[PDB]
Amino acid sequence: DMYIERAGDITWEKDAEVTGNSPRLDVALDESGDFSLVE
Amino acid sequence: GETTDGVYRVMTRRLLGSTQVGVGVMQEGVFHTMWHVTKGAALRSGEGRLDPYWGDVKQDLVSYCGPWKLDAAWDGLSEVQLLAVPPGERAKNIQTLPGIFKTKDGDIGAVALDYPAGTSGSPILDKCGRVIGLYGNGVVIKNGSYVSAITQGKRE
Ligand SMILES: NCC1(c2ccccn2)CCCC1
Repeated sequence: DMYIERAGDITWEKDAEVTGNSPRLDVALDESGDFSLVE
Repeated sequence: GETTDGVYRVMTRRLLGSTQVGVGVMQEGVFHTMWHVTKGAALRSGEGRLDPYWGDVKQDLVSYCGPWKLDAAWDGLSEVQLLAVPPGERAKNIQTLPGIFKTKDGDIGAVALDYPAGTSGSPILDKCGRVIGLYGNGVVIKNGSYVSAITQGKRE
């Protein structure tokens, strides 16, 4: 039996840590919901 | 059970100890997560039971107690926040400018942030605090880093 536990509110935080890049990728989505890279 | 709006961890006692298999969003009485987190199984909230209502393996999404309620979309220009809820760690907001997944059926926003597998289902938000999608279904690129789609359902 899976169970859920509250972890917090959903709100935008001012002064949150800013990170991560913004890649543009050609991708394919199969019938099983799996994404793969297209080259 | 606890029906307060917010972000929740999805836990299981089937494996060793209590393991976090994912995360989800409770909004308007409906629990929203990714299909690969629960595989469509029923969930427990205290002494209450949450039954699946809608789900789709290809979209990799599932809703409990009612239809999918989340309909905000990334505007294609602004920074967003991943409200990451990692296993055994406190919820933390991470701001990022999404990249793009280009598909034969159109383009999708994508966030290049790497977290443990049990973080799947963590919400991605806009500046109004609205959930524009869930984190956790994506791809691994050349450098071995993870890039997740910003996966959003359809509000009927
Ligand atoms: N970065 C670890 C992985 C993941 C999956 C879903 C969500 C977040 N991280 C596990 C499988 C490969 C990528």
